[PDB]
Amino acid sequence: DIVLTQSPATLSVTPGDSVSLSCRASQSISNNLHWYQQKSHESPRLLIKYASQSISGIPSRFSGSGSGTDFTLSINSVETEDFGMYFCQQSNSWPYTFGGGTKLEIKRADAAPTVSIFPPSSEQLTSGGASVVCFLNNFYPKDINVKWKIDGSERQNGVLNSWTDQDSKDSTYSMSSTLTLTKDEYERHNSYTCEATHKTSTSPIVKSFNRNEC
Amino acid sequence: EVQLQESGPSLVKPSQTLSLTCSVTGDSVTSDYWSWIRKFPGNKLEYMGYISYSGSTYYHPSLKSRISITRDTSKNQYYLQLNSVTTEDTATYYCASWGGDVWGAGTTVTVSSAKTTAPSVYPLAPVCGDTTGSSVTLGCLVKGYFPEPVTLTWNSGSLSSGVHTFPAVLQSDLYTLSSSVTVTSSTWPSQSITCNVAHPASSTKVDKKI
Repeated sequence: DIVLTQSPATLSVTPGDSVSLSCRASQSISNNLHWYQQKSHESPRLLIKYASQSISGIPSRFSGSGSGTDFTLSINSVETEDFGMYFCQQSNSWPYTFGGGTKLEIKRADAAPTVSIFPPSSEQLTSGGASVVCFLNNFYPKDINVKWKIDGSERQNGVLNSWTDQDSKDSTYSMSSTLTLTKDEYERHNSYTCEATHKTSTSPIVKSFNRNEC
Repeated sequence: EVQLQESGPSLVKPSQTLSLTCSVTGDSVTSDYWSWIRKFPGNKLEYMGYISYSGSTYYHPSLKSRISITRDTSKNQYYLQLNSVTTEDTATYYCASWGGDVWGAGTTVTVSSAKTTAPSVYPLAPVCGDTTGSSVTLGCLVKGYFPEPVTLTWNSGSLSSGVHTFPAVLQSDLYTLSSSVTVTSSTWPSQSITCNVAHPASSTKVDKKI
């Protein structure tokens, strides 16, 4: 099938700036290329038709160009409502296919995450579970690495992460990282550490606790 | 002039076949070509197939013989039928005119064999060493429930600022989610904070003061 490659994967811009998104087809597809914008819990919205055909109701700042294998979507002077996902779709050959999409995010000043660690509750332990929770909140950029250490040794299995979308109010990101152990294993160790490595600090942010303390 | 709307069960077992309905209002279902589109996790969109203004169907080769798109000229509706589904068919389904000019709102369909299970709600209280700052962060852990969704609020909704409720994730067929809330340190624990969790499917509604 026809593979559409979109770039960049993500675009961080300042409102009022003009941007250009790329979409490359693995084969010539003439001008049978279409662009879409899609927001959370929302269906895609047709922006441009057949490479450069304008769509009724769509803002002026939106324009498309290209043909064959190369296409570009341009947004002149991006507004606050333009952030979200952008996809290209070809209708040249069946099956019709979509590119991987390019996320357009709002750029903001870097912000260090506020990290908080929580041991398993007595309530959960009684049931035999032991979830150690670590919140890393309101940071920017989105790129962040979290390492779990038990008695000084890195732990990877049993770790599950979850991220919020960029906040529409402060433009930051937040994430939860949870190390889920059984009570049996949790009680065979003492020190539990959540380590966050982020652009905003030369050294990782460390939050830890010992089972033998409080 | 046309509006689209998807409807159908949101939970389908691997032992069942999936059916979704798209209601066309405005013009006739016989006045254009209509498609079914789905978005899998990771923002992966798939053009499943379409049915012409005359009833002719075309399907994505990858869905080969698993899919059937049909219509009813009397009711002005068209349907998506998908059999031998697996968890990989879990996604957001949309109906739309084949050119993408008009779309439905989209609807979620989860494929799982999991049984309805009430969530366990655990408190995430600050360790003694992290209550010395200007603010303090507390949390609530909701684990082992099925199916989605659950609704979590703080102090029955009166506490909404400084809250981060994360998307649920799967843990061997059961969902888990956590929420953090951050308030000025001087006001807590003197001014209590309670996590409220509701899971409609298991008729669960509980409060856990942190």
